[PDB]
Amino acid sequence: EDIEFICKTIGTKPVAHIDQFTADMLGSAELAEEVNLNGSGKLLKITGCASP
Amino acid sequence: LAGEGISVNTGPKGVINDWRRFKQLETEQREEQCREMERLIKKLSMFLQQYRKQRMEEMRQQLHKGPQFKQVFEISSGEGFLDMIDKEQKSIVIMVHIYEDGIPGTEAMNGCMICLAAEYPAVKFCKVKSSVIGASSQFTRNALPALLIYKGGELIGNFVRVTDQLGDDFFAVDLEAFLQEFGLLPEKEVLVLTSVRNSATCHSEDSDLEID
Amino acid sequence: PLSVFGDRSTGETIRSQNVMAAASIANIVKSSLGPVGLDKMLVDDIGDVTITNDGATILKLLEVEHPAAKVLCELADLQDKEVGDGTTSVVIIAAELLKNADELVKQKIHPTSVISGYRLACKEAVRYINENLIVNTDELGRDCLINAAKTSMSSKIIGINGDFFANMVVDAVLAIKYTDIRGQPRYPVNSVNILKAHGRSQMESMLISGYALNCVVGSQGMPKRIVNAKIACLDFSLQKTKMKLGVQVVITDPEKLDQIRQRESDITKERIQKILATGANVILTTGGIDDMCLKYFVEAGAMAVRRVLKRDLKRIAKASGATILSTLANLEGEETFEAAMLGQAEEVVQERICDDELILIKNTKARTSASIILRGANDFMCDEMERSLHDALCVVKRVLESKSVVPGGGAVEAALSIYLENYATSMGSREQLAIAEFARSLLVIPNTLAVNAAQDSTDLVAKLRAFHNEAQVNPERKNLKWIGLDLSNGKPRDNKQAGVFEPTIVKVKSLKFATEAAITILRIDDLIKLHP
Ligand SMILES: Nc1ncnc2c1ncn2[C@@H]1O[C@H](COP(=O)(O)OP(=O)(O)O)[C@@H](O)[C@H]1O
Ligand SMILES: [Mg+2]
Repeated sequence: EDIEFICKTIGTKPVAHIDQFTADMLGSAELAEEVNLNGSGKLLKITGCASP
Repeated sequence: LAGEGISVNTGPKGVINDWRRFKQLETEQREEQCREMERLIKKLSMFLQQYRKQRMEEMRQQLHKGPQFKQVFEISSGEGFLDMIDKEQKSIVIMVHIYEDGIPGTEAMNGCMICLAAEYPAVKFCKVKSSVIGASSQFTRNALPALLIYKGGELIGNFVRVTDQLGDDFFAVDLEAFLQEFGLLPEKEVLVLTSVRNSATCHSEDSDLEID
Repeated sequence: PLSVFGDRSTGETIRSQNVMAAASIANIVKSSLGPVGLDKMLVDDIGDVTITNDGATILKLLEVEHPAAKVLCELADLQDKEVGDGTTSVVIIAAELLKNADELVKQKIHPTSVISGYRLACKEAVRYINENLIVNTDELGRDCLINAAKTSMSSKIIGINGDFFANMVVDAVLAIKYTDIRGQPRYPVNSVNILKAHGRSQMESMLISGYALNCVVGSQGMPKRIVNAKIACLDFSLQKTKMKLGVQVVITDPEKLDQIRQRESDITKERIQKILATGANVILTTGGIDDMCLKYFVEAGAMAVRRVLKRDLKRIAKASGATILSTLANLEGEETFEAAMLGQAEEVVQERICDDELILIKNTKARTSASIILRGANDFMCDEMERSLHDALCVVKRVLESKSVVPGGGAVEAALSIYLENYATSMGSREQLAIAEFARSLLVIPNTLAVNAAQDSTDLVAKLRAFHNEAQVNPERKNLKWIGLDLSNGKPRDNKQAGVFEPTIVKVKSLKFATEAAITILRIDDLIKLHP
């Protein structure tokens, strides 16, 4: 259910077979890091996207 | 006497509170009672073979553990029975014993359950009084020793009158073999004794790194 | 009229009920605050015994019904998770704040005004703490860390032996120090393996300059001591290779069954030979090892350890330089195991600890690790030592990360109370009452400390308040901000020169959390309890 949201946010196009997995279907991003919430859990953020 | 067609209409919707007050208590009542219908009524109505290894089985079953040997859990009330039975998962196997004081056979198999729980940590051995369970008084005469086994809401063991099938002096080996040959007792595993304990917790993943 | 199947409480009744629940939770642990606090102990229904002093542990063990009481319990849990210390003071402060706020509300003061006053008071208290009551640890040196650890371990089972336990804690924390990007030193606590074992006294607790495993060698054949250890860390089992679910063996020519059966274990034999041919001495795996592979390791004079915990193996691999291997597959599609992925250590032994054995990986190279073995009188005592040790480690981590500390013994609370009492007159018309009540509720900490020591709480708190008032009103006697409470003699004392410190983050986070919890509870003025 999150595929549409992820694709809209980043710009990646889903790949269902390795034959069509090409560079044009990748969403560029300036930073993709996993941050620590002061010991309350690990949160993963992708901040900064080409063509947001 | 006429007007048989009544159509009580507004009445029941104006008295929902009290009717539901009765209904919740009745729901608790027959949920508890039906949790023991599936056992009641119908049960009561219805030279290697010389066990050379039995003695040495008892011999290394004597070494229970280091920190004491605990005891068998006791259920206080039927509501307690229900709220300890609906919890946990399917993988947990539960054996429950109904008993009364003074009658023959209870102490021996109670000690058997104690040592089994000592050397079968996975199982959840527990015992409950016949008065507490509120079973039919026919059980209260002629169905006290009942090695009852539950597994996640459904019966997996159907054993009553265990005195006839085991005796009165039967030890841990006898009941353990009788339970395992019905495919109930899980396979044992090689378990060792650590110093005391190691795992305080595992919640934070800040462990190590060597960034320049 | 409502016709709702449940019970409804409205107005002052529900507010009084919430205050009662919060006060009950506070009074549960109010007797376990400060060095004169005494530990509690809990017995479960089955019969398990837990002797403890930590407020968070006590509140976790208890089963609680009232929602506000659950709120305070979860507040203590949050304070434990995000800070590690002060889990009792936060609960006490939150309950006192709720009680005083409800007392204000009962006087027809609107709850919104009280909430705004509490918010402003918390903000100004944090600002004043950060501006006046912080002491930099740069000029104090290692003595600051030692004093912080000693203060944290006071009121615990290891309080009197603090002179040695603080040294052990500081050494353990400094051992696991690492720097990351942005050039910020980091101290990953919980990477220090805490091992418990009853036996000798507390003073025999050992700090390991390496790592400690609660595991033994799989077979008695292998040696129990290797000098120049070449640790190989694997994340897969060493057993007979059974084919996957999608592969089925069907035999039509009987002459090949023996070859199939032989290869079924020759695969594992070849894998172990590849692993051993590189010179490895110690092999650690998270999976199981059966008898054939154990014999293979025995014949080569190596060590094989099975069922190693994943976190322990990760820590060992990171410390010794080894790399975790799920499979022995390289980028060329074959089976290889190079020597570049072998870990190293100066000694690996299997010490005997009170009729039990554990593996010690001593003096790992390429990274320094640490572990602590706690020796106590029995299991309960060892558990309490472990909890207190974790509290001390968290306190030292907070001190080393943020280099600001504040005096202990209620000095911060008294200073904040005086400052807020003075400052409330300059803000609003009805918010000033809320700020004054915030200042008064901040005084519950020194009052509880004095009470637990059977000292005259009223006179001690009056003297503390007089000292802090004179400090704030006289610009030439600012040195009195450090006047705390000396519970041994029941007199005020300069805590800064007495080595009674604690991280500023503890006070700031506790204040913020307690204020927000009190605000959350204060908003409720009606309860609907639907019948199950
Ligand atoms: N040696 C000491 N002298 C005076 N006060 C102390 C001393 N050690 C600790 N305290 C104070 O006792 C208070 C209670 O701390 P404690 O209850 O042990 O922490 P927690 O609240 O995490 O359980 C702390 O606020 C601290 O300022
Ligand atoms: Mg503390």
